[PDB]
Amino acid sequence: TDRVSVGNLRIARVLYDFVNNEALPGTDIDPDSFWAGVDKVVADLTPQNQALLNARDELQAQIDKWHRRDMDAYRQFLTEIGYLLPEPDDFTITTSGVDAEITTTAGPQLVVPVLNARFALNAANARWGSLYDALYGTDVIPETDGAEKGPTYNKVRGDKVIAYARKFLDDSVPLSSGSFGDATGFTVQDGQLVVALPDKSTGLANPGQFAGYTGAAESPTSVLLINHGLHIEILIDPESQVGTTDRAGVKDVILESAITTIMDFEDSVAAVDAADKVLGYRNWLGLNKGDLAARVLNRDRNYTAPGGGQFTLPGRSLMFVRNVGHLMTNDAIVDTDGSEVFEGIMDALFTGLIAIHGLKASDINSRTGSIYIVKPKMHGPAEVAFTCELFSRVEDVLGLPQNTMKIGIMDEERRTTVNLKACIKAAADRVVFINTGFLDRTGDEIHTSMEAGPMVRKGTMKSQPWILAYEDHNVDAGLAAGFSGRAQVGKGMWTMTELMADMVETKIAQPRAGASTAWVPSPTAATLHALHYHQVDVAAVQQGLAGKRRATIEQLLTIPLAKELAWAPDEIREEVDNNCQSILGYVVRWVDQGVGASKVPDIHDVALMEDRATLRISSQLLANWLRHGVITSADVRASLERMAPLVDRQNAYRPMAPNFDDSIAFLAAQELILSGAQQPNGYTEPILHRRRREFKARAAE
Ligand SMILES: O=C(O)c1ccc2[nH]ccc2c1
Ligand SMILES: [Mg+2]
Repeated sequence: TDRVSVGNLRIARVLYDFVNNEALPGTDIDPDSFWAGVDKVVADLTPQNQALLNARDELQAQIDKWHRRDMDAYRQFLTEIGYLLPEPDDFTITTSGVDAEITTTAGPQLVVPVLNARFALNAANARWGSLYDALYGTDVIPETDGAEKGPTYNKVRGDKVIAYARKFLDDSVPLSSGSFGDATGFTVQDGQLVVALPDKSTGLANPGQFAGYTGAAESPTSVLLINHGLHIEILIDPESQVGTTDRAGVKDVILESAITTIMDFEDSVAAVDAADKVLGYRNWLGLNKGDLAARVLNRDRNYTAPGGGQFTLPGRSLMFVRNVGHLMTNDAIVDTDGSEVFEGIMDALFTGLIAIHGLKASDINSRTGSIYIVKPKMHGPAEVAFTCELFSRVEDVLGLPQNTMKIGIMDEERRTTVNLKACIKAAADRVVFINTGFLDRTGDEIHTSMEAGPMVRKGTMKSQPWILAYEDHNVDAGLAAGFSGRAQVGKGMWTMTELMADMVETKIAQPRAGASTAWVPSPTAATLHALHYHQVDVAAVQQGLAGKRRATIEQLLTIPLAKELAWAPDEIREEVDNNCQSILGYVVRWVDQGVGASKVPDIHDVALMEDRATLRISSQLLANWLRHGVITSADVRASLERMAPLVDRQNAYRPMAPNFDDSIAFLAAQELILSGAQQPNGYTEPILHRRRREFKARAAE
């Protein structure tokens, strides 16, 4: 083959070479030791990896049987089989060497496919983002009559943007008197910010919010403010398009936006072989070496402190990498038997290895010496413990100090949810966040209780008692584990990329709920979501939540079973079409173009940023409805066939219709549903991976 033999492993040459030529140089890690380490770690941890996965299946089968055959009983049952484990005594996480962006700063956290270097670079650079751009460019400023986005600058719209931002300034960094809306100028005197108004001048109600400035104190080019640990920069440039129209010559308001970014190897990317992984790893590498270029990485920002000294602010989002979970294998490395190696294990090794570059001078990431790995899709504390051991073992291979590799725990599986405290405990010295991956979580919810009855509709799930309890329980567990000031308590993604007005109105709920972070899909969204952290004092919210237990185990365990006869035929139809459309729209680009996250229009034409989890939900929901006779297989087929041409229309593209059964992507979509009930925990990867690989193969001959 085109493989490299290393002990029991046969490493894809492309990966082998990548690692030797790109990833290893500069790390002082002995290549042979590295590779011997790979082999050893893989041999050592693979069996437990498999055991854990088997354990998921065993638990699921027992739960399946339980339904096929009442809270106290169900709970008692979950406890007997070891699904529901004892909650450990209170503890405080001890995680150290974590950067301020994670321990302290509350703000947006951007998640981006690492395979898309353009996007990844944009994300890394999204630490700072133009508020005017975010406002003008999205519907946060309604495109009502006269204020629409035109081919060119609409002054009326620009004025609304300006006014929006002035109000934001007033609300975030209040003047002692008057409104920023009436500022005619900014100056710095005696290290104090002085805002010129028509009738007089004023300072900030809290001078401490004056963070700095650029240019001459007496006609600064910008003024830097801080509020809730987040920076705001008023750019002053009368001789600019927008500045010329502005009463104080203000060109823009720049917000510190994506404080952190998750470079995603998991649900937002399609990587099914060594070539894919290598592309991912190489972007991750370029990000860490600071030399990724599509466009380049921002340098730090220079400011003059209020007193006149000089200082610097991070110009880049602090990067996490999201590794894949324990489930999938990838033929990037196979053993002598030809068995694919566990991809999670590999990610730990390679992203960890690669991350070392981000810990050192770039011809840079964590100044405190941590590598931040988000671990998705874990089920329960043993799986968390396993990830920690994996990290521990990788750290050894990489010659890294123990606990350098921090873990961002996704709480997005039910068995993690109801054992969240134990999971956090398992990673007490590595955990830098917990996050409610509510989409996967819903997928898991459905699969876990697949046999219980028909589930409520997809759109209903977001408001179901289990998920609201899950959201609160997550925050409670983090806060009780001392996350406040130590680790992020994070919440899920806003997926409606075009519904920014909506995001600004509603996503504020997450910091209000004590989330020191939440996920946005884009730099723009990060900037807008930043607004929320100016309005909400997350530190205070968290302090106020301390000691609260706002969710009971019973609530967490409240299966979202649909009430008897819940839906009219048209509602069932729409739900089926809804799900088939999103499955097809997502899958076709996954399978055909190896794109793992896309703005897929939905049934109502709303642009959703679909990642794999949305696929997990839809396919599981459909599988669940099919399982319980809500819909028939013909209903599914009809909807797939009906929705397919639309998806074909909504799209370098291979149409699915009319010859559906020649379309691997169409077959994938179908398979995802018809086999949904049999996918472990409803995971879509096995099928997506197979189908994408199949497609790649046909794309060859
Ligand atoms: O992992 C997720 O929760 C998720 C969902 C949608 C997305 N769009 C871009 C990244 C991403 C991640
Ligand atoms: Mg997820």
